[PDB]
Amino acid sequence: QLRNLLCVLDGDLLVWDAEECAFHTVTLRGEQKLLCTNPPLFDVNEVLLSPTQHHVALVGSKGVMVLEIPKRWGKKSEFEGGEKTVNCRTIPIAERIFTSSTSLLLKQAIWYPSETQEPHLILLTSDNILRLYNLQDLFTPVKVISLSSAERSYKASLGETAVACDFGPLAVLVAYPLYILYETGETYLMYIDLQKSNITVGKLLGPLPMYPAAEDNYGYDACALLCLPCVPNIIVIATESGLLYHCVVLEGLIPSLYVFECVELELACPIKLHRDPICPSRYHCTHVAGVHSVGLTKCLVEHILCTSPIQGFWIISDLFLGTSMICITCDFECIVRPL
Amino acid sequence: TLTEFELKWQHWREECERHLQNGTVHMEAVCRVLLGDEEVLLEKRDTTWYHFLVSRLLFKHPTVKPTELHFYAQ
Repeated sequence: QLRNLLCVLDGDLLVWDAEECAFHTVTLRGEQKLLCTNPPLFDVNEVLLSPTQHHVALVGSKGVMVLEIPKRWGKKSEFEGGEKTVNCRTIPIAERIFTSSTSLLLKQAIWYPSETQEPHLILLTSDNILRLYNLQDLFTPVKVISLSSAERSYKASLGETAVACDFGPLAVLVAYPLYILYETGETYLMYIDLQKSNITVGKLLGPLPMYPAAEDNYGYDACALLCLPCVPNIIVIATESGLLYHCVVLEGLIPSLYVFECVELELACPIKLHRDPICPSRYHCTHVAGVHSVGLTKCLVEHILCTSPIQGFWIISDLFLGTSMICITCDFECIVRPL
Repeated sequence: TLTEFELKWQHWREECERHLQNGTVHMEAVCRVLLGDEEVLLEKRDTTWYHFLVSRLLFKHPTVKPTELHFYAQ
């Protein structure tokens, strides 16, 4: 399966090893092993670095665990002063929910985009429920949001499942717009503001008017959503077939999705979308067959890597290292390309 | 818990298929079965119609959908 088992922190590459239940660290600018004190009881599919850079979420279809990143000290700024093996505190999130419900799957996890606040983790599950967790209280979600029409979720019982979600930039209602994609291609919007102790969550409002209206429902194959941090917001909707819809979010008052372009990836297949931190007009698509780069100029699609599924993908943007993509295949082939 | 089982099952079926290929009559037929081959599940249907149904499902469709069970049975 396609996975994302790597991240980069301060110019160290962290690679998750599922057998050892540990991260291997390599200082790109020096090998240390960050061992989980409590190993994950589930297969890790994704590794998410927190915005605060102090935590790493280990994400699997049956559970989530947060690793506390050890403190750096000494002459080289190494973890715990340069020990070869560092024992990292690990904390399971929502463990009771996944252990009690054999049919419940995690669809996606995302960090709340605030750097100044305690890192909040949002879990999207196959029952169409968004659960917001604070790292202080990991047993009880701070907020539970059901994605049913306000008139298991009734929609999840009809087979309509929410598949992906992503945050747009801070907008004046100031709150973060959260876009939520269903398997049907239906996109919803919700505003989330986190003020220190009170979580103000807006009503779910996803009546985006497709421009142009679909002749045949955007297939029951919608698999990923990416918000590009621009004004107006540009949403990229990806399908398992390889179609990418570039939607401009305009005011209708429920906002409307205007499809500016539709781009087919010549894949010969669930897609993961990755923002480019340097080029806001560019993003990357990782899938079982390779990496595509998509540039919004028709859009420029470059097949960068044709594979052996991608096991990890990251874009390094460092002053000293330059801009480079790192790709790891399932056979542990590390492919580095300057961007 | 479900998807994990599924991938392990897929891997095991791949392994069985590879073994069959390398070998290429009784264990032949047994591993014919361990994959869910429709013919060999038919040539020894000798118990009942529902027994046939169950065997077929177990091998061909390990994950079963209650709604389409009627079609499968027909």
